[PDB]
Amino acid sequence: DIQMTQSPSSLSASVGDRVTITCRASQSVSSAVAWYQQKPGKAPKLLIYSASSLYSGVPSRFSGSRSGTDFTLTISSLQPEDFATYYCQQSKYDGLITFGQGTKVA
Amino acid sequence: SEVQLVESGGGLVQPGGSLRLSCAASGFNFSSSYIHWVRQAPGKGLEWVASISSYYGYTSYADSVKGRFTISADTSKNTAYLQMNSLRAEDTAVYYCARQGYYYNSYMQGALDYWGQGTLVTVSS
Amino acid sequence: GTRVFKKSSPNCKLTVYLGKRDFVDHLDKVDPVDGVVLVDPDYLKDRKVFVTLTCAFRYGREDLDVLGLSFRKDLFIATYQAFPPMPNPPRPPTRLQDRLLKKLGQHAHPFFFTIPQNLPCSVTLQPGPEDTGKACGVDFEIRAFCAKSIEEKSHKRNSVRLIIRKVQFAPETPGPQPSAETTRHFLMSDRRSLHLEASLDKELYYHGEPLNVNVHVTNNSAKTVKKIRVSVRQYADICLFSTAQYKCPVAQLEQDDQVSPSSTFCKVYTITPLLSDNREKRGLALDGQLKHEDTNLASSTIVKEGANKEVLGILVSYRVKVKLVVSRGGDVSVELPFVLMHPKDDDIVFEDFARLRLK
Repeated sequence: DIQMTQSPSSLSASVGDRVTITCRASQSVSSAVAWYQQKPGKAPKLLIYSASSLYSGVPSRFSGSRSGTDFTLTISSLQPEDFATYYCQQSKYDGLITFGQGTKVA
Repeated sequence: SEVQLVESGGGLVQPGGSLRLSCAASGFNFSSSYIHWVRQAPGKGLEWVASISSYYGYTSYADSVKGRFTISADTSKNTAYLQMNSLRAEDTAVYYCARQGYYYNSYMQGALDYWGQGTLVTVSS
Repeated sequence: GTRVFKKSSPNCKLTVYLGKRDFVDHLDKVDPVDGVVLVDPDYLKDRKVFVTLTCAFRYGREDLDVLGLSFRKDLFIATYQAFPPMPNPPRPPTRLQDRLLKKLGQHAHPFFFTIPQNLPCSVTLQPGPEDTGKACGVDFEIRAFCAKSIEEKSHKRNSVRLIIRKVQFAPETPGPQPSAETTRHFLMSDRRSLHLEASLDKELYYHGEPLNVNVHVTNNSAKTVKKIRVSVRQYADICLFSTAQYKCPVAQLEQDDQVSPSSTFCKVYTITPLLSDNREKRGLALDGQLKHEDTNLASSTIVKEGANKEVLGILVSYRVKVKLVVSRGGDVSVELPFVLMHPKDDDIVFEDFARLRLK
């Protein structure tokens, strides 16, 4: 399957800071990624899709951007809601899905 | 109305046994949307398992579960089953049921809009 | 890798992508329309990109005037809308539509259609020059246009219109040989007669598939046959607000055999009903406009049921007719009905929707 990599797998920023998380692709992915935010012991909620489009229930602070084969998430202002683990997902095909290792945003 | 995706049926089984994970769905027609089962080992990142589409009958599985898992969609009960066989220690993850989203403002491609509550499947002696 | 057909409206702000221009009917199911419509600016965002499919009977004119063309008779119409996308789609997008939405941005919206099998196969007819008739046919048209509502004033400049062909296919059923015998007695024969036999090898044939006709002849009268004849003349009828019974002999062959009195003769003859042999209007029926060569002879129409076919388009039927040119006194002939029908990862290549031709 497609190998999808996230880096770095551990971070720490204070409330009100700006944070960046990068997920890399080993193969050409046509902007078909989406990020999930998993609170501890809960179902991973959706954050953004299509690598740039926002989704309901998510403040406008999250904004991903596709800069080529790589992928990246931005958080304009960190809040207590953002303490979670973030998962980058590749969906180039229909029935095939792959996730990254995830990053623990303390 | 809201799509209350919910799953149940997982239990405890020694390795090499069998179990049938159930995913009850509501609020949407089963045919029009894919179903993906995504597992999560304790203290590890998520991992895809398998997928099925009722309308097309197009099944696919992850490499590690290529011949061990079986996913089947029963449209009559509006549910999709995952019948697992030859379980081993690594399959002790919690398993989710997920449904792809089709449109919010675009064509989110594999976004897994709605997730179930997750069922724990312990495999130990 | 795989081909994809696209056509752009003159106002390039809207475009349509399709997987195949021709759709096959299996007599019990029609493969769906699996297109996707793209609009880069959303066209001011206060409009909904409707994509309408219509199947309408035609008669009289293609000039857009009123004399006769008033018979534009939509036998089927659907109004799938794309943006907003409506609650849930009718079945998930096919893999082709997904790859199309991958190769394109977020500004592309799928659209899905299904055609009930009762509808007529796409066929059109052009009368001979100038055989007192008018152009007519049953065309399938996709009109993807952006508007605030369905009944808004649709216009060509901002609406893309493309034509689909609904060809028919049926299995090669091993039916009984379509025999056709006749016995001709003569006034002066004193109980003698000309015998004659014929039979096709198969009952159903595909486009371009040669037809084999058996022949058996035994002569008892004192009259010798000079030559024989074979033809596959087409029977086309305009059953809606017309009575034009076109009878063009689309394909014919001549072969000169002779059989004297008290002689018997059997043989097999090969014929090929083919459009490209005679690309002339000739007052015959086509499966598509004869301006382009991707068309063949109109597939024979199955009556099916559902109030027959009188208001459901024009019918075409084929049959091999053979006859004997006896010396002096007769032109004994035969008829052998049959039916004719259409025979039936990497990135994507954008083929154009232009129906290529030679002109």
